[PDB]
Amino acid sequence: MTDRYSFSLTTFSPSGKLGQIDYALTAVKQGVTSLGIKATNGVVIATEKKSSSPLAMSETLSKVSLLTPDIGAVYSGMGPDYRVLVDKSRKVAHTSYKRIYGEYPPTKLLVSEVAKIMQEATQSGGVRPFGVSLLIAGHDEFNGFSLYQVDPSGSYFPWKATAIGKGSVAAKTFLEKRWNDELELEDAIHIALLTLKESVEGEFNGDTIELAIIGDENPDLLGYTGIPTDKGPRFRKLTSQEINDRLEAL
Amino acid sequence: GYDRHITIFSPEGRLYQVEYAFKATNQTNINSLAVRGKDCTVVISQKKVPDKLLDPTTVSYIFCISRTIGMVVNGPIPDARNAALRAKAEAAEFRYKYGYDMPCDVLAKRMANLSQIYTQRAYMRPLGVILTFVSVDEELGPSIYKTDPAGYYVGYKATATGPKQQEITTNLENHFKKSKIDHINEESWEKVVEFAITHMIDALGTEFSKNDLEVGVATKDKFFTLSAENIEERLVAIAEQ
Amino acid sequence: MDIILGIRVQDSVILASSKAVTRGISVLKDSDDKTRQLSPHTLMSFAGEAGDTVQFAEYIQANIQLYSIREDYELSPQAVSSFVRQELAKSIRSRRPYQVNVLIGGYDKKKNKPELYQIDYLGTKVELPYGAHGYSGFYTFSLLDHHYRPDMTTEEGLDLLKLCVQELEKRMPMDFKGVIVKIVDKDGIRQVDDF
Amino acid sequence: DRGVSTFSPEGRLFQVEYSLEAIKLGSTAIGIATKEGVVLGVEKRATSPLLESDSIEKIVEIDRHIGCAMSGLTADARSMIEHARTAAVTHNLYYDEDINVESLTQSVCDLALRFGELMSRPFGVALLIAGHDADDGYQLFHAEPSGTFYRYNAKAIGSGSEGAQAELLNEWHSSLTLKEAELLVLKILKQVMEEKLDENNAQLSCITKQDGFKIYDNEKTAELIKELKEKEAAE
Amino acid sequence: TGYDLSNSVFSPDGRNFQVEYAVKAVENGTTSIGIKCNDGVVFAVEKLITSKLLVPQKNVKIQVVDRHIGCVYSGLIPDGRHLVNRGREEAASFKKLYKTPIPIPAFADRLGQYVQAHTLYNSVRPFGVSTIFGGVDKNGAHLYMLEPSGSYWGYKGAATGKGRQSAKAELEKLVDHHPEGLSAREAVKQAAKIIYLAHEDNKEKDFELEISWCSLSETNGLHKFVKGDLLQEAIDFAQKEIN
Amino acid sequence: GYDRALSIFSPDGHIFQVEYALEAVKRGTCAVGVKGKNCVVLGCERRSTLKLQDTRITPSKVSKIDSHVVLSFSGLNADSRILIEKARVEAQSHRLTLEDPVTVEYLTRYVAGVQQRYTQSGGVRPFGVSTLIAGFDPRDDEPKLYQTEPSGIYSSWSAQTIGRNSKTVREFLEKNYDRKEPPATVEECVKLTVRSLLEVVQTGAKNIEITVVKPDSDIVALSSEEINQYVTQIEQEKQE
Amino acid sequence: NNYDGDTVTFSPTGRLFQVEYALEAIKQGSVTVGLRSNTHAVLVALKRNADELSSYQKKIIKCDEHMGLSLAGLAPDARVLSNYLRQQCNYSSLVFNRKLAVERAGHLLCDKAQKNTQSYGGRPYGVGLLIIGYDKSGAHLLEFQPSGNVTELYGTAIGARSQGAKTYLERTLDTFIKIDGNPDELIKAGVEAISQSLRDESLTVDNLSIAIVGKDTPFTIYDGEAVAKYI
Amino acid sequence: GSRRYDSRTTIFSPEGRLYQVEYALESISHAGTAIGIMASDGIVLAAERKVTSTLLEQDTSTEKLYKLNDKIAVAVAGLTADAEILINTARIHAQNYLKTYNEDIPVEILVRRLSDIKQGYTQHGGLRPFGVSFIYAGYDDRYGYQLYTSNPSGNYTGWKAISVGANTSAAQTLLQMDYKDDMKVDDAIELALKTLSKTTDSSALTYDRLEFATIRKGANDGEVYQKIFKPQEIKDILVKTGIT
Amino acid sequence: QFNPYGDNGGTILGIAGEDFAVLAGDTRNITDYSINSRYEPKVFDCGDNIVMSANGFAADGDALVKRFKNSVKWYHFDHNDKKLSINSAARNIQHLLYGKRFFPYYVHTII
Ligand SMILES: [Cl-]
Repeated sequence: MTDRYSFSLTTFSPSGKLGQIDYALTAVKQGVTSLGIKATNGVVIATEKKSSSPLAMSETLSKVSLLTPDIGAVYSGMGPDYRVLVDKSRKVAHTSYKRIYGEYPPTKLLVSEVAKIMQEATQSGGVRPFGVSLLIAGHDEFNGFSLYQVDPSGSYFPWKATAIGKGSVAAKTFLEKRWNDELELEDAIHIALLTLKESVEGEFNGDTIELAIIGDENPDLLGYTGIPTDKGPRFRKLTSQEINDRLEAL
Repeated sequence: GYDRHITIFSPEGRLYQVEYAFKATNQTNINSLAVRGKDCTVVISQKKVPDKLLDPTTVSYIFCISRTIGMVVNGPIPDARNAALRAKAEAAEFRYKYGYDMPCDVLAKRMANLSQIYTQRAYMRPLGVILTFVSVDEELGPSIYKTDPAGYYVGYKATATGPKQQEITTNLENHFKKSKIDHINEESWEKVVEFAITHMIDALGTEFSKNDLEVGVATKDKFFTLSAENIEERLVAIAEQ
Repeated sequence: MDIILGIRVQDSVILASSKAVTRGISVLKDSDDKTRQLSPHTLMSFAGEAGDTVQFAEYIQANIQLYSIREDYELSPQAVSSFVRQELAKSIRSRRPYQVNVLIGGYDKKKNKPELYQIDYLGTKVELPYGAHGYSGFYTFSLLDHHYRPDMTTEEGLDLLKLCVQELEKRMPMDFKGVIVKIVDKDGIRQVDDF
Repeated sequence: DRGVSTFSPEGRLFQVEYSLEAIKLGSTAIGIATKEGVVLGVEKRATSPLLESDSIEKIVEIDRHIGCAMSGLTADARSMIEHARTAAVTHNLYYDEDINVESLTQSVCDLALRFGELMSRPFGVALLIAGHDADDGYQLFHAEPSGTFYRYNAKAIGSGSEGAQAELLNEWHSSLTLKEAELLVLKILKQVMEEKLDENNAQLSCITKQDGFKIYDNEKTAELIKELKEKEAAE
Repeated sequence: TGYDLSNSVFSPDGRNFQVEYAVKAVENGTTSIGIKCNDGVVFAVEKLITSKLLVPQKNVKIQVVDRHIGCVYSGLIPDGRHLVNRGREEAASFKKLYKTPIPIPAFADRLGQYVQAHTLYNSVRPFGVSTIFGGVDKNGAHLYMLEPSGSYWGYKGAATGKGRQSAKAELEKLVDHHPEGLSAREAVKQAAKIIYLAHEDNKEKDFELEISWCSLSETNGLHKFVKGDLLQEAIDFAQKEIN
Repeated sequence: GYDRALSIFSPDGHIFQVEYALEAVKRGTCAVGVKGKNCVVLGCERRSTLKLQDTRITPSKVSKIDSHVVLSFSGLNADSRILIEKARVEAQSHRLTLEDPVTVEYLTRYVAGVQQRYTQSGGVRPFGVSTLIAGFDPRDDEPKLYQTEPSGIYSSWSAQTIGRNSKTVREFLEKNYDRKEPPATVEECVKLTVRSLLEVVQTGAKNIEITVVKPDSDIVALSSEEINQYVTQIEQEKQE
Repeated sequence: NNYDGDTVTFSPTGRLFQVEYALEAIKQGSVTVGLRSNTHAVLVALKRNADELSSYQKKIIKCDEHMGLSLAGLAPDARVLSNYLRQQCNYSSLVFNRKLAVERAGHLLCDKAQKNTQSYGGRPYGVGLLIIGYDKSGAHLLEFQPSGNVTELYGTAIGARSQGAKTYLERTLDTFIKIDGNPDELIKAGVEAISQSLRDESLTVDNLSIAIVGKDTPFTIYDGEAVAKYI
Repeated sequence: GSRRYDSRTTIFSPEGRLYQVEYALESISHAGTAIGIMASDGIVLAAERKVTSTLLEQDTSTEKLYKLNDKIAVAVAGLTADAEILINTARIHAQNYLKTYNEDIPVEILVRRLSDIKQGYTQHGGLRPFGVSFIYAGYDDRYGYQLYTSNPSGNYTGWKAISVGANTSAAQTLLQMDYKDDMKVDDAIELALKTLSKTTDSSALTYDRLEFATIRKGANDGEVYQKIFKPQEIKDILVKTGIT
Repeated sequence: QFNPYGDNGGTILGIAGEDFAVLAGDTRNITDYSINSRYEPKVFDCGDNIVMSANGFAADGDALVKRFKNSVKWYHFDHNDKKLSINSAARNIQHLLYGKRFFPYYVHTII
C-alpha cells in the first residue's frame, strides 16, 4: 500500500493555466446560487436549500454553518467538500488561535487559515483542489463587520456584497444597483431575499431558503449568565417562520 | 484521458470515478426501502439466492453496526463488508471516547467524511456502495440517514435505493402527500413492517415469499433483523386483509 | 580550565587567559592558549570542562567563518555574542550540555567602539567594562571597581591587568602558570608576547 | 512511462542492458593476468589538448594488494571505489588480514542491482579488478552493472573491446612474463585507440606480491613504448 | 478505454476489470471442492501429474489454519499460500487476545477484508485464487468460498477451478437428494467421486487425489488429512462410479 | 517521499536528463579560466540584455568558497547557489576536522561528487551547472584550475571555458595558450583572458568580469575601469 | 502487450507477463540437473564461460551442511535467495537446535518470491533453483520457479535444452532411485542425464560441476580434477 | 501503479529548460503589473489590482503589497495564495534572524532564503513550483535602499527600477527611458504611476484599481518608515501627479 | 532489583606447545554454594582447528561461543571455504566482545 502519489496532480499547462483549479471553478459554477450582503450594523448570507428528494429532510442538511460565535459560512459547489472544510475551519480556529490567545480569531485571519488549507490541496501530493467557493461573513472588535469570498485556488477577496454559483453574474448586477453604504441589516435581508428569488425556480419560502446573519450580540443564545464581558454570539440562523414574515413585506 | 481513472476533475468539473462508483451500486440488482414509525424505524431489502449450493442464512446485506444502529447496503458485498467493519469500529470507539452511544446521523456523517476523502485523495478509490443507516435515536427519535460514494448524506422521512428506486420513491411520496405527516402513524413495529412490504409489492409489482425478503427493525435501545419465520408471519397478515 | 579575564578600555578590549592545563596532580602543559579568533575583529576566550571548551570554541569559530564567507562581511561583536548565547541557551536543555564559560572581546568597526561580553554555560549574557569567569572575579572585581576608569588607554589597561594577575598569583591556591594576553582593537587582534 | 526494474520479453532487465551500451562508448581498459603479476592499462582519451592528462584517474588503488581500472561513465565509479576501499580496510580491521580479491569483487557487485523506485539507476561503468592473495594467487575480475563478475586470464572493456579481446585470445598463454604482459597491453591499446599512443594519453599499472599495486610513471611507460616500437620493427 | 490497465479503477460499467482478470487465472487452475456434512466439512482437490518424476503424496496442496480450519484453493498457488499465511496470523492474534479458537465466520471475514483490501489500490495486484475453506466451531460446521474480489458466502457445497461447472452440477444433486443431510464418511466418498467426474475437463494428464476433513465425531473437530485405507476406499468408490 | 527515477538510461546508453542539463549549461553566460605561472584568472560574461541593473547588489558570477579558492559557473543561476553553499560548508568542515584548508582538487572532488549523486538519486534532477574551480593549495605556489559538469566528471585544465559560445573561445585558447611557457605575469594572464572573451562578448564595457587569484589567499576582483584599459590596449594593437 | 509494464498487472486472460518474462531468463541459462535416490541426492551443473580467457560461472551454492542448490538464470538473484536460505537454515539451528526441513525450505522460498509478484515497484526473481538436501525424512530434491511454484521431485532439469535430460530421467526413474549406498553410480546417472542436453560442446574438466549430499555425507561441491573421474 | 499519472514537474526539456518554471512565468505574465523604483532617499512600490468590482471592499483589501518586517516589503505578481505561503515563511525567517543575531535581517539574505525555497521545488519533491514573482523593497545599514526580484525558478537579481507581471516589456522600456540615478522619491512616485497609466489594459487608471507604498528615510531622524497608502491617499497622489 | 549477571564458577587453562596447544577446563558448574552439574562441558571445538572457552557467567559464555561458531560458518560462506586462522579468530572475537562494551559478556575467554 502506502500513498505513492507524492507528486502534484495540479500542474501548469503551456498556456500558464492551472487546469484542476479552473475545472474546480467550473464545478462551483454548476453549484446552487449563494450570496452575501454587508450592512452598516450587520452582514447577511443566504442560499437555496436544493432538496435532492422530497422524502429527504432538508433541515438535517445545513448549507449555512457556524464557524465561531461571530463568524458564519455558506458555499456554492460540492457539498461534501464544504462539509469537511467547515470541520477543519472550526478546528483550526481553536488550534491555531483560541488555544493560544484565549479568544476567537478575527474574520480575516480565520479566512486566511481556510484559504491556506485550500491552497495546499492545489499544490500538495496526490490530491485534487476543493470544488467549492466559500462566502464567510463575520464580526470582530477591531475590524467590525466583514464579508469574504474564498475560491478553490485559495485566493480570497473582501466584498461589500457578492454572489457565487449558478446565477452569480445576474445576481451581482442586481446587487450593484441596490447596494449602498447606508444600509441597515433589515434592508440587506430584504435585498438578499429579492436577489435570491431570481435564481430560484420552484418553491420560494422559509423551508426552501437558508439564511443567517452576523448582527447584534444575542445574550439569550449564550446559555449562561454571570459574566458581563460575555454577551453572546453575533451569528444567528434565521428560522423558517422569521423568513416567511419578511416574505410578506416583499 | 487519465482524468477518468483517478479522482481528479474533468474539464466539466466532474469526477468520473465517483459517478462510476454510483453505477457499481446497482451491480447486485437489489432494491431496499426504509420507513419510520412512531416508536420504530423499519428497513426492508430484497433477498436473492440464485445458486442452490449457497447457504442462504449467510446471504445478507443488512448489518448490525451497534446495539442501536442498523445498516443496509446497496452495492457489492466486499465493499459492503468493508464499510460495515469500519462503521462498527467507529461506533465502538465513539462510545469509549465520549461516554455515550454514537447517534445514527453522526455515524452517517463520519462515514460520509471518509467517503469524501476517497473522492479527493487519488490513492484511495471510492467504495461502490450506498449506506442506509437506521435507528431510534434517543434525541431525534426514529432516524434514517443515507450515505453515497460522493460523500453526500442527508436525513430522510423515508427512502429507497436500488435499480427500481424511483418507482418505490414515487409510491412513498404519494402516500405522504395523502397522510400529510413525516412518518407511518402506527403503534407496533409489526404493522410498520407490513406497511413497508405492502408498498414495496405495490411499487415493484412483484409478490414475495418468506425467502425473497430481508427485514431489519430499529426500536428504542436495540436494532434487530427478522428471521424467515418472522417474515412469514408478516406476509400472512398482509394476505388476510 | 581556570582563569580568564577581560577589560574594555577606551579604544580596545584586552583578554587575559591562564596557560596551565592540569589533570589531577600534574600540570601537563604551561603554554596553553585558551582562545579562538572568531573573526578579524572578534576574539573569544573560554574556560570550563575538559574537551567541551575547545569543541565548543572551534564549533563557534567554524560557524562565524562560514557566515563571513557567505556574506563577504564581518558580523558585529553584538551579533556574534547573541549567536553564541543562543547556542549555550540551546545547550543547557540538551542531553549533555556544553559546560563552557566564555568572554567575547570585539571591536565594532561600524560604531568604532570596543565591546566585551561575558557569557556563562547557561546562556547568561551581559555586556561589561570588565569581566571574569570562575573564582577569578572574587579577587579581580574589587581592584577593577577601584582603578578602572572608562577612558583609559591600552597601556593603562595592561598595567591594571598586571595588578589583577599579581593579586591572583598572591592569593589563589592554584598555580595557573601566568597568562596569555591579547588585545582587540580597530587594527585587529594581536598577542602581547611579554607579560 | 515504465518501471526501472522491468524485465524485457527476452528475460533481461532493460536498464542493465542499456547501461552496457553506455560502457561500450567508454574509453578502452585492458587487463592481463600472469604468474608474475597482473597488468592493468587504460586509454585516457582527453577531450582537448588544454586538459592536463595526468589528472585523468581511470586506474585506482583499492588496497595494497588490489587495483582497479574503469570504463564508461567514470563518475559512477567513485562510490564503487569508496565502497571497495572501505570493504577492504573493514575486513582487515575485523580479521587482521588481507581480504580475498574475489570477496572484494563480490562486495562491489552486491551494490550493482540495488536500484529501484536505494539508487535510482544501475551504474554506467564496468570495472576490471586485479589483485593478489595467498589462496588463489594473481587474479583479474570483470565487474559489471548486472551484478555479475567473471574471472579472466585477460580482458578488455570499453569501445575497442571486441577487437582487443580477439587479439588477447591469440596472444595470451600461461607462461607469460610481466614484461611480456606490459608490452602486450601497450600493443593492443595502440591498435584500438583513435589517437596515436604515447605516455600522456595512455597509462599502465601492475600488482605484484612483493611491491603491491603500483601506477606506472610516464617516464617508465615511455620506455616500454619505445621498447615496443623496436621489437615490432625487428620483424 | 484503459480502465482495465490499473487495479482499483472503476470502468464506466462500475466494474473492476483487474479483479475480473484475476478470476481468469482462477478458472485456469485445477479443480478444488468443498462439501458441508452433518457435523463438519470435507475438502478435496485435483493434483495434475505433470510428470512421472513428481513424488506421489508429497506436493501437498490443502493447508491447515490453526488446528480446526482447512483451506484449499484454485489458481495461482503462491497467492493461496500468501493468503493462508495471513489467515494463520489472523487466527493467532484472535486466539491470543480472546483465548477461544477463531470462529469460522469470523475467520472468513478476516480473509475477506484482506482480499478486498487488494482491490482498493493500484500499488497492489488482486489475489489470483478462489479459496474454499471452513471447519468446526462452537456453533457447528461451516463451509465458505472466497473470490478475488473479496466476495464470500456460506455454502452447502462449493467448487472452483477448470472443472467447476461439472462439480457444481454434482454438488446440486447431493443437496436435492439429501435434505436431512450427509455424513462425514459419505462426504469423503462423494468428494472423491466429484473430483474424478470433474477430471474430464483436465483429461489429458492423469491426476492424484487429495482429501481432508474436519468432523465433530470422526476427527474431534480437528482438521486431518484422509490417508491410507480410508483414502483408498474413497478412490475405489470413485473409480467404480465412473465405470 | 517523491522517489521517481528521473535520470535513467535510454536504449542507446544515454542518460538524457544529464545530457539536457548540459544544454542548460550551453545556454548559460560564458565563463573562462586561465592559469599563469604564479596566478589563475577567472573571466565571466555578463549579458547586456539586462540594463537598469544594480551592480552593487546583483549576485556576482565568481564566488569565494574559502579565502584561497574561488568558483565560477555556467548554467542555471539558482542551481549554482546550492552547490556553492554545500562547497562552503564542506570547506569549513574540512578545516575543523583536518586542521588544514581544503586543496583545490579536494573541493572539486566534493562538488563533483554532489553533482554525480544527483544523477542517480530518486526524485531529483541533475544540476544544470558546470563549474570552474580555481585557487592555490595551502602553503603551495602551484596554480590550480579544475572543471566539473552535471554528470559528475571532473578534471584539471591549463585553460578552459564553459557556457554559450565556449566552442569559439576554446578554439582561441587552444592556439594562443602555450604549455611550455604560460602567462608569466598577472598582466599577461588577464590580457589573454580578456582577449578570449572579446571573441564572444560583444561590447567590452560592463559585459566582462575579471577575478584574479594569487597564492596565499590573495584574491581581488578588477573594476570596470581596470578592465576597460585592457580592452583599449587589445584593440589598439589589433588595428595593424 | 499493454499488460506487461509491471508485475502488478494481470492480462485479460489472467496472465502475469513480467513473471513469464522472468521465467524466460531461466530458459536462456545453462543446463543443470538434479536427481536423488533414497540415501543420496545429487546436483549436476553445466557451467558456462564468457570466452576462452574467462572462468566458468559457478552454478552450485552451499546453504548448510545438509542442504544446497544449483542455479539457472540471473546469478545475483540466486545469491540473494541462497543467502536467505542460509539465514533460515541458520535460524532453525540457533533457535531450535534443529536442521531445517527441505520441504519447509521450499515453502520459505515460495513465499519470498511471491511477495515480489504482487507488489508495485519491485520485480520477480529472474532465476530458477534446484535444491537438494538430506533431513530427518531422507533425501530430497526440489525445483524452484520465480513464479513462486516449488515442486518436490525424484529428478529434474532446468535451463537451456533441459527437456533432453528430463526425458532421460523419466525413463531411468526406476533405475536411479534404487541406487542406494553408492554415490559414484548416482553421480554417473546424473552425468549421463545432463549429457542428453549437450550439443556441439562436451563435458570437460573445468566445464562440469557436481554436488552431493546424503546419509553420512555433508553437502560438498566437486570442481576441477575432482570431476575428471566422471568424464 | 502511480507512475502512470506523474507529470514529472522537475525535469529538463531537450532544449535545457524547466517546463514548469516556464509555464509558471507564462501565468505570471497575465497578472496585474507591479513596479518598483529605487531612489537615493527611498523606494517606491506601485501595483495594479486586476479587474476589480465596485462592490469590492478596497480599504480592507490586500492582494499586491505585503509587509515582511518594518524594513522590508514585497509586491506580488501571480497566484496570491501561493504568495501568502512564501510571505509567512519569509516573515518567520526574518524573526529567526532577529532572535539569533539581535539585528534586523539584511535584505539580500531574506531574498536569497525565499529564492532558495523556490529553487527546491524545481529540482526535487515532484511538486509544482510557486506561480509567484516578487519585487522586494527593503533597507539595511550595509547596502542602504535595495530592490530585488525573484521568480519561480528561484533566480533573483538586483535592480534600480523593475516591473513584474503583465506588460513588463513595455513597462521596462518606459522606465529605462525616464529613470535617472540622482532621482528622488517624489519623482519616482510620479514615474511609477505614469508607467502604469500607459501600460495598463484598463481604459483609465483610478485609485480603486491601485495599491501603492513607499519606504522612506523620511522619518524623524536616522530611521526608516514604511507607508502603505490608503485609498484616499492614492486618490490624492493621482490628482497631485496630474493623472486624474 | 533485577541483576542480569550471575557467577557459574569454574576454571580454565590454556598452554601453547612448540607444535601443539591445549585448552583445559573443569566440568563443574555452580551457583552460590550449590552444584548445578558435575559434568557440563566448557571447552568447545569451534571448527578450523580452533578450541574455545568463555568462563564466568555461563549464559554469556554460551552466547559468545555460539556466536563465534556462527562467525566461522559465515566466514566459510563469504570467503570460499577459507580456513579461519587463529589470529583472525582472535580479532573477530575482540569485535564480538567490544560490540557489547556497555553491557558486557561477563566472561574470561581463551582460545
Ligand atoms: Cl470526520
